[PDB]
Amino acid sequence: PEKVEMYIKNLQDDSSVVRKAAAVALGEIGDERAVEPLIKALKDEDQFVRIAAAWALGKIGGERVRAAMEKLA
Amino acid sequence: HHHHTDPEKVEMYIKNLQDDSYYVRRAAAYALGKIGDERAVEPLIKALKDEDAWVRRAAADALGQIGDERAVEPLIKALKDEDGWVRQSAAVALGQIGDERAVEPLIKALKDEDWFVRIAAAFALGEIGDERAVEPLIKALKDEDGWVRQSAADALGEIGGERVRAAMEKLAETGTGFARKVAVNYLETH
Repeated sequence: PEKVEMYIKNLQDDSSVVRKAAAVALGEIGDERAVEPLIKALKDEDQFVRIAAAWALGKIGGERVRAAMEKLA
Repeated sequence: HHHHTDPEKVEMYIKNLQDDSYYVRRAAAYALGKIGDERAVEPLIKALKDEDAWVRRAAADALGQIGDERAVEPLIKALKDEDGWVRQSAAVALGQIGDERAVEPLIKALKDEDWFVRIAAAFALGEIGDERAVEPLIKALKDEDGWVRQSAADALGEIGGERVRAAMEKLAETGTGFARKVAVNYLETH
């Protein structure tokens, strides 16, 4: 939906729950553009933003591995 | 520019919680949580039952930001939501409210299938500080996930008291792995 740049922006919102929600949204998109911003979010002051960023990176990485293995098979 | 709490802005976002679009309903819940005006409580409670998981997640999040105890029983129900992030959000919100009625549903959430929900249940139990959580937290020291294990250890440090002390005194001798280290460290820092 090209709203990935909006959630990448939200990773800087003053509301910890908005930054957490942005990391989860980005994990559910599965886009590689979110990778560098999410790795940065692993240093966020809030525990839950860090958890959401580790979760999102896992989801993106799994999708990347799956699509590459799919091409092969 | 910095703004005052605006009732016209809150009324707008309250109406927007019944908007056809899910992005508008989600953005409204986040704006209402950020404003923190209690007028938004009952409409945010209704939004916990929204069809879209993103809206339910946002409503739980905003209700925890607001911290109003009217949200306790509906957030206890959201701890049973099909969506994992709704459950994680509801556990955090219940810890923020700090009402003891959440202790038993949170002890159940410590056994959630999602590692991120289990951390949020342990954290919320540490915030409430109720002793009933001690043995369930000692059990979570054997979680398959390291962040869940540390969260249970951090929550035990938060609760303190005679039940935690006696449990740690024993675990420093009877435990293995991380659980034993937790107990030894607890004994050196107390």
